[PDB]
Amino acid sequence: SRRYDSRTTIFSPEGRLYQVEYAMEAIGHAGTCLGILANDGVLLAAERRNIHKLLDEVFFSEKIYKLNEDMACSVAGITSDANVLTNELRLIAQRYLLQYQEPIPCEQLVTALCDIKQAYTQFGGKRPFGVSLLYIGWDKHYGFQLYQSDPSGNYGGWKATCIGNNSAAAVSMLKQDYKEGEMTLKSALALAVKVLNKTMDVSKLSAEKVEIATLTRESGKTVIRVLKQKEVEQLIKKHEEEEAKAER
Amino acid sequence: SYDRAITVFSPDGHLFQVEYAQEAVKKGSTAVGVRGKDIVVLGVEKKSVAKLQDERTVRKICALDDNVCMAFAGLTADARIVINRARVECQSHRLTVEDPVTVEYITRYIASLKQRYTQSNGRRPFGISALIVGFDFDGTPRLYQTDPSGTYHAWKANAIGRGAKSVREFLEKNYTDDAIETDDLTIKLVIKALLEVVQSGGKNIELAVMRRDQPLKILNPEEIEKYVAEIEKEKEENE
Amino acid sequence: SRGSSAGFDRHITIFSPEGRLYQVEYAFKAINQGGLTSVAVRGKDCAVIVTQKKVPDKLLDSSTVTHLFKITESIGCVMTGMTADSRSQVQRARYEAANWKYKYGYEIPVDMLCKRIADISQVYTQNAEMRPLGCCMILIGIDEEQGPQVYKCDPAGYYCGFKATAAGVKQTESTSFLEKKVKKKFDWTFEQTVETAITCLSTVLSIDFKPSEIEVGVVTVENPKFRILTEAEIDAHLVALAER
Amino acid sequence: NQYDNDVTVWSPQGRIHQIEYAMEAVKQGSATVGLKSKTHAVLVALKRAQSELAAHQKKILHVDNHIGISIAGLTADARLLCNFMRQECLDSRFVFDRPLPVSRLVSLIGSKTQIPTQRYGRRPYGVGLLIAGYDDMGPHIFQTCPSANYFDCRAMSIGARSQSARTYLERHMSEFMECNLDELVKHGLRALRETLPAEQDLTTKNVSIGIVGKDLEFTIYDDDDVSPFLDGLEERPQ
Amino acid sequence: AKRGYSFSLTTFSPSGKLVQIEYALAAVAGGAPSVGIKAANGVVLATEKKQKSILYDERSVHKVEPITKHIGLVYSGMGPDYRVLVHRARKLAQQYYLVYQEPIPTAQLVQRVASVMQEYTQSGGVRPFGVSLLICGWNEGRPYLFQSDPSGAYFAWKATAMGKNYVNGKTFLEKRYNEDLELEDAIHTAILTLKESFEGQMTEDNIEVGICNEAGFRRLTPTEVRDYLAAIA
Amino acid sequence: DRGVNTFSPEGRLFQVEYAIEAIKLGSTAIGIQTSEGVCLAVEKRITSPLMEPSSIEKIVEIDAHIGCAMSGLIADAKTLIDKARVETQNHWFTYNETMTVESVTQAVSNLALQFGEEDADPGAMSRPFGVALLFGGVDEKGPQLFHMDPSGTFVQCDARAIGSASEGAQSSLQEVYHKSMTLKEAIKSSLIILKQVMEEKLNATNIELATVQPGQNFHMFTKEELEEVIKDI
Amino acid sequence: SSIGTGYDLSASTFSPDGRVFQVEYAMKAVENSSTAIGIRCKDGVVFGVEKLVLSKLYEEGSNKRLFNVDRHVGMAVAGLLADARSLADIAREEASNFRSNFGYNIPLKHLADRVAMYVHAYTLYSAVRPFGCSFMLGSYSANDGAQLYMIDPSGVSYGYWGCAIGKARQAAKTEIEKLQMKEMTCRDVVKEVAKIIYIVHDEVKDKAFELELSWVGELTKGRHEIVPKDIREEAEKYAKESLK
Amino acid sequence: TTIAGVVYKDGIVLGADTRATEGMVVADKNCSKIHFISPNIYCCGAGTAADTDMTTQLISSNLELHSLTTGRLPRVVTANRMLKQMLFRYQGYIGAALVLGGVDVTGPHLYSIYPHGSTDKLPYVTMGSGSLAAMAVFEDKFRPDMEEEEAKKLVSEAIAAGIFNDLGSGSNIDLCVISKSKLDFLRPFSVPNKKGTRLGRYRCEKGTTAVLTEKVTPLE
Repeated sequence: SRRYDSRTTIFSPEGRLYQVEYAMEAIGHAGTCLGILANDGVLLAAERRNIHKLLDEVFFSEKIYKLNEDMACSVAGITSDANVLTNELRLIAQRYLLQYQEPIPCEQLVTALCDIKQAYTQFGGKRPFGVSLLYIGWDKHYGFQLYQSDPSGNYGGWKATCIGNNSAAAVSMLKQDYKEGEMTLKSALALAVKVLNKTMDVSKLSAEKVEIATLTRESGKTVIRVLKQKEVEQLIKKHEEEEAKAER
Repeated sequence: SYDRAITVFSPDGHLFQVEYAQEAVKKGSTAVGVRGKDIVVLGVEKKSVAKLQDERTVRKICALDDNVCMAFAGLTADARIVINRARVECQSHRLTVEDPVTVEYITRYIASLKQRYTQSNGRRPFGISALIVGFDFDGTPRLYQTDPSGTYHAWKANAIGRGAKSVREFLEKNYTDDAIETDDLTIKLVIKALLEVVQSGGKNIELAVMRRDQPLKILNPEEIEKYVAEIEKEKEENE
Repeated sequence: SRGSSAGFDRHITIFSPEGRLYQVEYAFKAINQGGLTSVAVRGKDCAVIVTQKKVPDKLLDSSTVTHLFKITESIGCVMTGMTADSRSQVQRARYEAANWKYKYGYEIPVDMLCKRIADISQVYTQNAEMRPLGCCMILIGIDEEQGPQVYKCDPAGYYCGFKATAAGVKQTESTSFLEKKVKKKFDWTFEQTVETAITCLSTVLSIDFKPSEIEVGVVTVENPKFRILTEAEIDAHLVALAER
Repeated sequence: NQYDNDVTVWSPQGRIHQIEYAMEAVKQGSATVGLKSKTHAVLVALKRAQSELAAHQKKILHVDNHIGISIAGLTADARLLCNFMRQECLDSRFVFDRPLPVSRLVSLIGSKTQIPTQRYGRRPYGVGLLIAGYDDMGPHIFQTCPSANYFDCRAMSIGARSQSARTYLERHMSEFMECNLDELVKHGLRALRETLPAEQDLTTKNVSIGIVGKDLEFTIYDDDDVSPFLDGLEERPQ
Repeated sequence: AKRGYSFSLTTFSPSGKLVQIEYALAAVAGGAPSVGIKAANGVVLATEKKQKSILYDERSVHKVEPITKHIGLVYSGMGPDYRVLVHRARKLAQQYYLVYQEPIPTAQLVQRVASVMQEYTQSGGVRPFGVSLLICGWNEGRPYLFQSDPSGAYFAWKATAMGKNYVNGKTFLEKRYNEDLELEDAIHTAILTLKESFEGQMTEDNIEVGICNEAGFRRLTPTEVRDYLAAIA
Repeated sequence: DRGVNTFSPEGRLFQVEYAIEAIKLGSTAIGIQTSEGVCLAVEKRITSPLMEPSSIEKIVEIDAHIGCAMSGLIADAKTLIDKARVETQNHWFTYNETMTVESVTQAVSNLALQFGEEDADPGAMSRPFGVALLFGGVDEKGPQLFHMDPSGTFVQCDARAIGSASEGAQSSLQEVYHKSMTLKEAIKSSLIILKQVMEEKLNATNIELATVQPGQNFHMFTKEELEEVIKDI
Repeated sequence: SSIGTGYDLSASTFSPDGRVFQVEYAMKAVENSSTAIGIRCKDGVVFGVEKLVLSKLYEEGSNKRLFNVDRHVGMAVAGLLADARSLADIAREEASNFRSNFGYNIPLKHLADRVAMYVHAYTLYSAVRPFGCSFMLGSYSANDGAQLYMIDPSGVSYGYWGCAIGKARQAAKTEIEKLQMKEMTCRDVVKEVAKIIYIVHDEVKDKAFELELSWVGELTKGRHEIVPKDIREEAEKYAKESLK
Repeated sequence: TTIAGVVYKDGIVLGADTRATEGMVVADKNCSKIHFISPNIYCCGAGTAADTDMTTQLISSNLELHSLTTGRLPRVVTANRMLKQMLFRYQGYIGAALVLGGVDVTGPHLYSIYPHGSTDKLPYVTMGSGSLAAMAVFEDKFRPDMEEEEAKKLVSEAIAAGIFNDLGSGSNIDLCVISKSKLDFLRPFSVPNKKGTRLGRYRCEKGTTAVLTEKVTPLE
């Protein structure tokens, strides 16, 4: 029995978890996913990996998941393990709504799932979830927020972050253009396209390869929408003309 | 249920899983806390925040109760579990004993929690060390620290994390009655100790102060740089 | 690669680099460890079972040594492989047959009995805790709506209906013998189906065996009850073979 | 080499090494002698000391009014089986009122010790016991091993250098049946003396005696109570 | 007496790939070819039912299995593992009907089936399935087609191919498949895609085909397969 | 790699033998049994002058009549002492009397080999306690001292030393101790041997002294009354 | 037929050639133990086991290899005596549960099947090891008559007229072949059983043995009893005289 | 509640009323009491209305799971054994009185299942509140081997007898005819009861009700 055991919840000589770090390698192969914060709203931008001629396209989104009335998340890593985690996030958000009769704060929902992901790394002898999650939402305590999640159960509140393929190069590119406390949603969408175009395997950029979703508070209500192809096409062309205007 | 033995004894007489958890806390960010006359102050070094990240979420200083607060080092995912488990115990103590929880009791609970995970089936040791800070009902200042094995000790001044040995040797030569004379000089002792390991501090330092009657006070970078300007001013005067 | 191994793919029931289950493939070789061959042939009026009855020494009681088993009054089977694993699958088959009649009212079909055993043996294929059964069950019996039915389940979990089947060491050789008989149009009667079954075990193994060396079990339309022929009736079919 | 880690793993020779390694625990502990007559059963045990400042180890333990044991091997495994033997004797006196026969109790040990020798992650009881008991059939001397196999013996000695004691008991086996209580015990110590080297002999501090039978209940003699038995000893035969 | 392993058998490699899942995807690739095409008017599923011995009874065991009145399944890879997935899909479809009193949506059933397939890649002492599934259905006046692999991921397809030479199937599909095809035309192009990798003449016993529309899912009888197979319609 | 309950070719468990080796790295402790009491001495071993010496407690009271000294892993010891404190109060609740020193030691000795992987509770022990203990107290039999080790073998001792320099301190106790010595001589002799085995010089805020006598209850020596016996170097 | 690394460590693991070595090594444990015989006569069954004397200090009757499963059922064991006693308790409980439910003495053919299923259940898992012993069962009644069964470490039960298990099982079976146990009375069988053990016993490899015999037939009214001192020594006298 | 069943030459005719009452007040005028089990078996219901629905739907769910695994039409004895064993386990706490009737491979089979778990196989059975009035029609006019139209008339008269004479039953008569090839589910077979149309309407004039606060919310 112990001969066939892989030993997942065990420390290494250097003081680190192997199965967690190997799960971190799994996310680095997945599609590029970035989310950035603005003054009037907050948005997510993800690289769609499911690209084929004979795909049906039924769902509203591929990697953007709706969790709450005021909250949404994005996925980087294994799609199957993500479907379990996103379903759990929807349950925790509803348990809080049943108990307190008010929407769950953004930080409380992120920490709740990260407690479960930490449990898998400490006890159980099972493989950890190889999924990194980017959360966007609004609460009455702090407002518009952005969060990053790790397989170890590690969370962090960001203003501009990226996870997935070419994550190290993209986060440095986001560090170059971002302006603190002055960025609007209009300039944020232009910044997101700028990063995705440069940090990608197949360049030029088409509407089918990318997926952008926005979260904005309108008339005292949170509005979460996935931008359609025609809306995305305009954002690419606005950056495409900026490429031509650069040579002058 | 998973019932495999994780932490086991070795030929030489060492528990490797406990020792590796002590390697995880060394790789984490530096945390130092000193005990003064009226106030106890802890602070964390090597924040290494990309500046593009909200520094409200990555705060290592966490208050367990109204009179108890702690700073940690190592795996931040493991500490968040322990903090929450300790926070329940602070309220669970109040339901059984109408008196508020003392610094010595809450430290014994955290240490026993770390000790049980080094002996239970299927469970790994916690790779964190905690600097438990607070005041007793008498008004006497206290400072405690724990480790992965589950051993707790009271300190006058101690540091944990990366370069913990460097700050300890600095504190062995600096901690005197004159150093902890006033409330401002106790805080200045922390920053002087933090600058020994951290690469050019000021914005990479976050520290909290608490008084024997007043709640926890988190100081903003505008207040820290006031002391940084004062310490370097007296450092310039010597040469 | 064709024959590659990685990790514990040959010790526990897990996938190999190619996508093959070695432990399951070794279970088929455990069937051939008994050194016996079973032949099943389906006719228009009856389903016939014939198997070797090896008695190495006079010390053994011949009546107790049998691979023919009764599950229901209408359903019988034969076991090939490890006798310890063989009896365990029979006792489970008897349980599932009785439970079906209790819960659903009517008697279990041969099609559903073989499917149920195949589903149980699938659990061994997916779980690493236990090894698959090193035995093979060939079920016979008449469905009261469709007619005579012959089914066979594998240690892998594969189940199927058959016109004619074989299992054991001389399995691949005897299956080729049945193919030649099926290709030509035959009038499959009671005597026709029995004689084809006996000759198959007599040509491949090349023995020309006595009535005490084989065991035969038939299920006919007029008598849906499972019956063993015994040495008194088996000899009558054998003496009739040496005629043409 | 790789078959000596678990009890579940069989050796290519047809053996279990983990049970055989558990038997080595009995051989490392000090020797104890168990003999019987027609009316009495006596257990004579040799005590060990890690240091001269420390007291000698307890070797004879109580089970019931008619049954007693002398252990050889692991101390914790000895007390664990002793508690089981005490509980089974209490259950018989609670339900049937009558004292439980020795043959019954030894069979219960052979049932409990068999369980862990077959399951994974479980170990055999690394302790050998010599059981002295008296029922309505006479005196009894029983030997239990780390393996569930038990022995009904007339005289037996198990432990360190117990082979020398085993040879003495074999030459005087026919004498035991018609022996007096005082003489029966003297045969026990003389066997226990053979285990020790010619340098040292038996004293009041390292000898424990447990006697049970028709005349009296099970009683353990330790320091000053053992001295009437030691006095009148035949001189050392090197 | 038995216990059961609590540890996972599927673990992450140093490279970052799950070793057991990729080998399970290799197991499905070495199976019989299976095709599924949505036609906006109906759904068609066809699979290779090669018996290669004649002695086997062809009508006894079916590869195309119905789950409810409007949902069916076609697979590639291992037979025994598929049968357990059928019973589980049938039970999950009935659990929805007992609660909501409404025929289960195709998109919803696939989510529930893939969740079971995800478990066997993380649960203690179990290997993943060596089966990829093609789920068809009809609800809200719209046809549906999905694909669920060993990993637990699910994809929505207009037309796709599985089994051996799936790369040759899809390339032939994107060359032949067109939007707004009739149900009768969908069967013709589905039975032609199976001919791409077959060898050894097609007979009414050699392949198995099932249709799904507004009337509901049903398996086509060998008499109906016979007419759609004799070269012409 | 092997299981926790594995026997050696020698005839003993591995995990138990390694736990004995764990004590040899711990701090030294000396206990002496006298006709008029039992004294316990232990080194604090302060790593840094910043650490509070009063926090390091290696001698703790189980009851008002029994004290206990611990060596090796301090964290594991506090679990054993806590269990011993409950057992004394459980016996007090049921029998309205104080337990004997032998009985308390036997109660802790029951938790010796209660470690294992299979056939155990979800929150059971996986490894033995790497702690050597010195149970010193006064009952109706008089002043008694007991020694316990990871194996669970408990025995009465007149003078016992456990820790890093266990072999050096024991040899010094063999040439000084006799049956008719006084309690003042027992405290004196223990301190002279304690400074010989230490690496750091003996100080008032460096040692712990506790005496249990038939006269009074468990007594912990404060800094002031410690220097009264330190002045006699 | 020997695998070193893997395949032979767990009972839930198949070998490349399709064999379970953990069961086979348990069969090697019964080969190293002394021979145990049992011959079925016309009016009952007679058992005979040679018990190797390890030490002269042990009492006569100790380490008994003859057990009473039921008041009519006997048990002769071979192999590891530790596992032999545990299987005896399971057999006793199986006989106890039958009488408690139905109200009549358990048939040997049903008792041998139910215990063998328990024996088999220990040969499929890594959590448990197969029993390292083989045993025999014998009973006599008015309706069923004389019956004899043998169960091996794998879990296979067969009927016997005369079976032997232990060191020289091959040498013992050749001696029973000469006997006419179909026509012989069980009083003459005890006389013949005793002399086979004396011939089989290897007195240059092994030291000395103790003879143990058992009745179960019409002579003892169906109840399984131990052979009295008068008959045992009378058969033992013939065993020594026929040896010359 | 009046439910009945009959066995004739070809198949089975099942009958039911449409009145559902809460105490002694009519809650539903048009209520379905003939329930779907399988494409060949139907079952009438009586007793506790919530218990009748959930007991039927569970067995209908299990038989659809059973028929698809077997690959053939489910039997009436299978539906009977499932209802018999499940109701027995609850010791009559589930108040479900059922009349099972379907055409099988064996032929026509009619059963009557009581809430405690007792089943009776008869050519004709009556269950519910007006079961005594319905049985009286059968015990007077029933004859073995009847025509389809003759069997339909007998059950309709039996249900109607329970409608007028029993206060618990009323409104429409529902019939379900099941044969070897034909399945007729006549929902409104006969409507004997008619409401006297309102000749004098009391329609409220627009703006006759007083309003305190008004709020209008637009929709997409």
